[PDB]
Amino acid sequence: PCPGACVCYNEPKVTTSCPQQGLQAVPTGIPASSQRIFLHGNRISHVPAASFQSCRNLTILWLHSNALARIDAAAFTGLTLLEQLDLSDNAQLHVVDPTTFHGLGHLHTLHLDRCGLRELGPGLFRGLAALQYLYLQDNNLQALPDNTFRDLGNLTHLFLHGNRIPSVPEHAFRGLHSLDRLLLHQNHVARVHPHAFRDLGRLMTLYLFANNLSMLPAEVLMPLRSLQYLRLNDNPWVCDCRARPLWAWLQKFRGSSSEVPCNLPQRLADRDLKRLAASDLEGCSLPKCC
Amino acid sequence: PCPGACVCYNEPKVTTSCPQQGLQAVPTGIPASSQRIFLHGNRISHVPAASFQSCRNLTILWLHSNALARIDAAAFTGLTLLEQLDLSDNAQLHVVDPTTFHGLGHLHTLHLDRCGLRELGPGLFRGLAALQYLYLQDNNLQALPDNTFRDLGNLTHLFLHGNRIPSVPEHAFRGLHSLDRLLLHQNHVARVHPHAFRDLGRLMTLYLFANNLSMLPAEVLMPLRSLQYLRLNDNPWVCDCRARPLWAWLQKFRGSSSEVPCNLPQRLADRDLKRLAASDLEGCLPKCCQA
Ligand SMILES: *[C@@H]1O[C@H](CO)[C@@H](O)[C@H](O)[C@H]1NC(C)=O
Ligand SMILES: *[C@@H]1O[C@H](CO)[C@@H](O)[C@H](O)[C@H]1NC(C)=O
Ligand SMILES: *[C@@H]1O[C@H](CO)[C@@H](O)[C@H](O)[C@H]1NC(C)=O
Ligand SMILES: *[C@@H]1O[C@H](CO)[C@@H](O)[C@H](O)[C@H]1NC(C)=O
Ligand SMILES: *[C@@H]1O[C@H](CO)[C@@H](O)[C@H](O)[C@H]1NC(C)=O
Ligand SMILES: *[C@@H]1O[C@H](CO)[C@@H](O)[C@H](O)[C@H]1NC(C)=O
Ligand SMILES: [Cl-]
Ligand SMILES: [Cl-]
Ligand SMILES: [Cl-]
Repeated sequence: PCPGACVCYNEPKVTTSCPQQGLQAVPTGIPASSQRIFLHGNRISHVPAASFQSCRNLTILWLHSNALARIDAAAFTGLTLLEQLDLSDNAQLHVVDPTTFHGLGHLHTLHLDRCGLRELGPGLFRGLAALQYLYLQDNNLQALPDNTFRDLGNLTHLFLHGNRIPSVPEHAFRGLHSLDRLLLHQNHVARVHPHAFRDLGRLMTLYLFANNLSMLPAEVLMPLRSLQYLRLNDNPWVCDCRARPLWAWLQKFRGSSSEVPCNLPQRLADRDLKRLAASDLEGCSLPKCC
Repeated sequence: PCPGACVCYNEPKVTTSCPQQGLQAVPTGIPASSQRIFLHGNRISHVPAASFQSCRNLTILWLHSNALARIDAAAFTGLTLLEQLDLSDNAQLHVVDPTTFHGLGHLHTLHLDRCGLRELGPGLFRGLAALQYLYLQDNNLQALPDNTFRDLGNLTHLFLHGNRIPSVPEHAFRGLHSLDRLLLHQNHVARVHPHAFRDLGRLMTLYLFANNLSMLPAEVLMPLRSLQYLRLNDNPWVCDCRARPLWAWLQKFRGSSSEVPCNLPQRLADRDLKRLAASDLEGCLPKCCQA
């Protein structure tokens, strides 16, 4: 029995589709044989505990563009075969309990973008060993703690752009051995730890533009063996003696890199660091070469 | 009498080499029998017209990494057997007279990268039908005029990355029948004419990443029958109905391509267009948006 005004059909998968119905809550009586559930475009404000626990064969769950303000920690109990979870475009969600995604060992894609998330609680992504795509962009994250993605050994795409991340700690990207694309642009990153990119040996794309980086440590880009593309524009780069290690790296980098506009001193304003000669990077708590 | 700043010999070819000498100008008294001249790594600012005109057997001329601000239109007058000319790493050059490379029917490689070239004069690459490599990357090219490489029938490599080229006209690449690699990445390319790749049948590599391409007609990739490597990433792709032709092309293309990440709409942001479904490419000036 199909609930409400939803559409229930069997091919290509058993699907319960209830998009854009003004639903205030998850409808009861969803067929337990459902493999895909589409609840996007509604006004659902909360997801109570075990809202879909009868749908053991559920692989796809869409809840984006709702009015989510609270997701119960046990909301996804019994969904061991879930592969896709779309919770995006829920600007009033703000916080997800760190135990919410536990047990989702088959989860391959997780959409948490534009949800107003303020923090990433410890253990939020624990045990998601099959995760490949993590969308965290356009939130309100003001920190990127260590070991946040420790168990995500299969993650290939991580999107953190459009947040308020102030810095990149040493073990923020630990365990991300399969990461291919890391987009951190449009944040507030004022500093990166010297060994923060240790496990990113397979990273091909790294976006760091539109941040607040004045300098980059020495050999911080050394582990990036597979790096093909690098974006460092729109940053207050200080082009004095401290910029010599980055300048020498950009001359040897056989991949593609963007412009590195200098912000200080006044005479070198809007000058690409890659074009400059080594003689221009002379002079100056302060860096060691000062 | 070899110049004191230079080292002259003739074991492979007659060579007059004076690199990294701080020379203010071209040294006088260069042996006329020279087949290779290396003036790279100095502070030469001007290349007069009477220079090198005696070296009728000159094949290699190294002038990269200098302070070149002006090169006379007849600087390479009697250099008919000149095969390689390296003028790169001269940011203060800016302009090159369109008659500079006339008569160099034996020139195989031409380095003009990192010269601050703001434009490409008409007939600049005229007659250079022996040219195979053309280095124009990392300059300030604000346009790509029609028939710019019309006579470059033997050109295999064309490097045009790091400029500010806003678009690709219909006949910007006419005559490049032998073109093998075409690097147009890191520019301001916003639109490509539907027949811009007409004569690029033997093209294998095409880089268009880091540009301003919101859409790209699938008809422009039809002539590229030899295409093996395509990079379209880092573009403001709009993945709606207008991207359906480009999408169907990526499904049939069995060569290695980069990701085509969607910039708009927001729900498809950072999603690879190749991995999307045709149902995702619906809705919305493009002709499919209005109906
Ligand atoms: C789920 O799939 C299994 C195997 O196909 C089937 O036996 C079961 O009835 C389905 N529905 C459930 C567990 O609700
Ligand atoms: C991670 O990817 C590898 C490579 O395909 C695969 O063998 C493995 O099963 C994946 N891990 C999980 C938990 O799915
Ligand atoms: C970061 O840089 C932006 C410009 O890209 C600037 O508006 C902003 O004030 C900077 N913030 C800090 C903390 O430096
Ligand atoms: C160039 O070479 C030819 C034959 O090797 C020789 O006859 C001629 O004099 C040379 N040109 C000079 C030395 O200017
Ligand atoms: C173009 O190259 C071919 C061989 O690659 C050669 O036979 C031909 O003479 C060249 N054309 C010119 C004008 O030098
Ligand atoms: C990029 O291309 C768009 C056209 O879609 C244009 O509006 C914009 O000004 C361009 N920006 C730059 C920096 O060239
Ligand atoms: Cl708020
Ligand atoms: Cl560049
Ligand atoms: Cl470059």
